[PDB]
Amino acid sequence: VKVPRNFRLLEELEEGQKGVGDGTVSWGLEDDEDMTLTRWTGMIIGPPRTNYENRIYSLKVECGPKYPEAPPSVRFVTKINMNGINNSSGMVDARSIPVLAKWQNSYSIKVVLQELRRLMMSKENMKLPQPPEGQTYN
Amino acid sequence: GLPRRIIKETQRLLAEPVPGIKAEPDESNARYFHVVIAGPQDSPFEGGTFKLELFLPEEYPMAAPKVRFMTKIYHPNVDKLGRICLDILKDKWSPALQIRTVLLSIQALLSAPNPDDANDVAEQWKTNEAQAIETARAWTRLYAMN
Repeated sequence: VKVPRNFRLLEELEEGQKGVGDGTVSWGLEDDEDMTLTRWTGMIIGPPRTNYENRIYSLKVECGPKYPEAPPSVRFVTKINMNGINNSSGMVDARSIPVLAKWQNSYSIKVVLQELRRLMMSKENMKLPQPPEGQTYN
Repeated sequence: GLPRRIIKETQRLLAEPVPGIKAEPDESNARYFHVVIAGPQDSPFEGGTFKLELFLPEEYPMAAPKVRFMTKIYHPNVDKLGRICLDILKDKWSPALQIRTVLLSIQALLSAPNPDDANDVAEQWKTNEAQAIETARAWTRLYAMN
């Protein structure tokens, strides 16, 4: 069953308010009066036993007019050293993130954030030197 | 399979429309309807044309249709994202009801708003009706004419 954008994003709004069980990822509207439901905030808690452990990462997610047919745009506000994240802008390179590179219209903001969290868990990312805690991009 | 009930309701909407209401299925999505309701005569919304969207979820008709105002409107029953507070869209839905009932109910909500529920607009309508009506008229002029 295809859910059109304007109803899908209201579903994702209610799911984000409900949240996932353990708070390890979170999402919501940047402006809870944004009729276009376009700009969202995301939150990822750095996974344990990695150089991200315990750090709180804030993100910006944009669901454009053709979402969920087209993938959303994602940007880290909190500085993070991780494959696929530009080290001066925080923008996420879709080619580098499988859920975005192979986007399907059943995916969601939740799925994107969970995938990024799983990727910080990977051998390639988990030992990357990180910037001083708290830093952000210009 | 697409439920026969949805096919028959769609045919009925095309054959016998509700006066003052246009309702057409989306070319790409048989569960998705584009609706236009004319502002009722003598209401604060007179002269306006209001766009709504309607969606029949998986479990329709056991679950209610979902409906969203898309045009900015000032009304006790419509929140800032266009969600509609109407009992038959929540607690009081039943498969005895149908799309045409929902559309007629929303038109009726516009024609003669009843502010008892609870939100800032309903409160204004109760205790400062003149200002609420003027604001609804202003927003009709601003957002429901072009």
